[PDB]
Amino acid sequence: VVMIKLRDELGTATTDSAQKILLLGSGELGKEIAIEAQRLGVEVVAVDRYANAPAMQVAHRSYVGNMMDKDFLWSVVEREKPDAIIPEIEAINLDALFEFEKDGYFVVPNARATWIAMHRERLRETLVKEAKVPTSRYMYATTLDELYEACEKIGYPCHTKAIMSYFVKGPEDIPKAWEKIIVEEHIDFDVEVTELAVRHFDENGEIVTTFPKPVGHYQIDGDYHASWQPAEISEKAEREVYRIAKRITDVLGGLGIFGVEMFVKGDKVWANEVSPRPHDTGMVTLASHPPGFSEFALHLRAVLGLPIPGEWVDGYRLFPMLIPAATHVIKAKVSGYSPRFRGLVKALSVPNATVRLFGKPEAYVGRRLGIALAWDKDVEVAKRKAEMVAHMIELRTRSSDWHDQ
Amino acid sequence: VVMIKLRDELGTATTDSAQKILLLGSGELGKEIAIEAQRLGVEVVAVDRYANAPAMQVAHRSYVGNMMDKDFLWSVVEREKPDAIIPEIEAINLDALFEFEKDGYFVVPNARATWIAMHRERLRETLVKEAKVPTSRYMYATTLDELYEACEKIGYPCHTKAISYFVKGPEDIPKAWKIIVEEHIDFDVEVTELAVRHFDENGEIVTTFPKPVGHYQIDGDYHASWQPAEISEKAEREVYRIAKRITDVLGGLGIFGVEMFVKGDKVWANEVSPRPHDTGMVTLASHPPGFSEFALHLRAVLGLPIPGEWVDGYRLFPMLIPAATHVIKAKVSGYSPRFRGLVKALSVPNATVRLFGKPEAYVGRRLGIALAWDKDVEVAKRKAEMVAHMIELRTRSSDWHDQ
Repeated sequence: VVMIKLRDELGTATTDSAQKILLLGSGELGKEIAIEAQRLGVEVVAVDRYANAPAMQVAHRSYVGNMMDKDFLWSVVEREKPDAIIPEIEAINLDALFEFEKDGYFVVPNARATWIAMHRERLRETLVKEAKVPTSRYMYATTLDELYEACEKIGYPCHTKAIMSYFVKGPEDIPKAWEKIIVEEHIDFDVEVTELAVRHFDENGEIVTTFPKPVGHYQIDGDYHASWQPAEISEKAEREVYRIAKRITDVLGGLGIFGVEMFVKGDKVWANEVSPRPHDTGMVTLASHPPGFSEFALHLRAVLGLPIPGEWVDGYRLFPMLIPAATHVIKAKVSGYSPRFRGLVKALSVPNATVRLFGKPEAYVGRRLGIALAWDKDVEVAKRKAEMVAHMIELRTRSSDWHDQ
Repeated sequence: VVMIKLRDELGTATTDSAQKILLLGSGELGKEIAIEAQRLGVEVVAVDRYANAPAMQVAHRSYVGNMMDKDFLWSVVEREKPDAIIPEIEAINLDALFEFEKDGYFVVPNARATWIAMHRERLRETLVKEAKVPTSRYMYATTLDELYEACEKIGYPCHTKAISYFVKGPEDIPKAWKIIVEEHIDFDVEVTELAVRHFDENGEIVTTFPKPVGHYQIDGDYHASWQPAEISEKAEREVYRIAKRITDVLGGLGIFGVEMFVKGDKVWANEVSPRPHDTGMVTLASHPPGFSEFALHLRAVLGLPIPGEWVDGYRLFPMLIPAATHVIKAKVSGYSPRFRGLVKALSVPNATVRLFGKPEAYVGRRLGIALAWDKDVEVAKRKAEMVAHMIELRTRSSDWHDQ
């Protein structure tokens, strides 16, 4: 049960009255969290596997070590005694989180949630049995034999992925797609959406769930590429998105923002998966939500025990959107140290847009190095503008040549 | 003249390709400059007279020393070799700034501007003789005789101080006695115009104008500000006109806080600060993300472009939503400040607060702000004030005090 209570007070970072958050993972998402915390005078300690990670250039202090190493994490936690331990990624020692929580440290949203979302089978079963929400047809496969049976039964085209992926359209892709796989039925959906439901305290000290507008997005090879708010869906589906998300978060519990992933086709909605922490597609809220209220600020506030203003409408407590916006990733196509970006004269002259460069010290093929942010009364204009700003930018490394996209 | 040029590229903080700014003064204003710089992967070095000042907490590195000491500043500059030296306050060694500039370092907007704005009468002369913009009528006096002749021509009532007293009639002349005699202006509202000089897509310097910012000063200290100010379209255009003239003379790159008085359609230039101004914190909510006065200054001084919208010969900067701010002032002294009343304060819709992180308080110290937005500026003003006053302050060695 939530380790903390409604908070009415805050002290000052670097002094003895300070509240402190511990970020386990210091990528671009942890960075925005550290920024909101700094804007609130909250002490920030960032942790990750390499030095000068984005969040730690902004943090008061940082620690560098293997985050799958329980001893490392414990040394840090015992040294810092933070008000909140905030996982930014999945690759963190799960036992350590349970131990911190069991010892009285607030693990966001709770240890169990990170554990559940780690195992795809556990998650899907939790979604079906406990949350009782609709999902695409599916079945598991332990061996190539069970795989043939699964793909043949689900019917073609067919989605395949490991529990921790391939797209089979015919019996000939079955072998090429092959352990434990999840075979899913293909749904010709209108759009993929992330519902950024946040569990936080109301003035009575009870936990409520408020919902931001659904976030639309598309992924290039299982990697978020662009997102926008609000997703162009019908009101009926929108209410169904909030309903499914509520069931999911009600089961997960704790405090924090969730990235509930769903598929929308007309008025129909299927639940796919969920991450118990801020999600990359949610970066659009850096522009679509008003200041101090992006998914990062919402997450921070929620886990410190602070309130979040809402707006009740037909049984659901909603979080009002300020202006439609969209983002587009700036991915590296090269490796090397000291990245640099060009094409800013044209990229930064585009109205109602801007970019954010994460500060990652090094690049590898595919590493997200920043995003283009755009806003407009017409979400479709914003989307196109974000893509255009991102595409006007070229990246280079110390030991490589300029490349685009 | 401006020493850098249009910028098309940026490296990465903490690596050898990094661009780097040096903040001379690390209070709340430098803090937001530091935040936008971090969001652009720009390396930040924060400097001030005390440790863990707001901007240092956010910066990559910091230096602490007496900023009136030229040797100290030179040591930092020589060590860091920043792309931009951004003065946050006025109390900085001026010779030092001139020396940096002469040695090839880019002092924002330029050293001369900081020197002029610091010298009250030299600024007043610039405004009149060079900027050629309207200001309050004034004149000087060396002898009681001339004081009488001055007050007489200036009209009553009038203000008088030396290089003060308020004479309402020719009976206080002696009581009032180099002196300056400044007329009085019963203005409707005080406004700050945040003109920004930066490069355009063609590599040429333009000046773009955000909507005028309204505010009211309480004993020299600003208390509340808002955007847009409630003035006529004719006064608004005059504001842009006056600002353009003032900034054309100051030159350089960066944002300016041009202070003016508005009465109906009449506008008077009063003062100018060649750097982000505290009344401008309202842009943290009224302007779009990455475009508050702090990001505008940053982009400008790095030589990066800034989107604008031409309207009647003026390159304007569009506002996102009306907003307002209200200060959170300390009424006590001491270390390790803390704030309560957050359950109610942060439950108010369309508002939030920024707490600066200052490790210590003194009576009158600005410790944070309440921010509020709304389609109706009056509602925003009202809300910020309300949120600010719901907050109470305490120090390690003091009792709780309200606003």
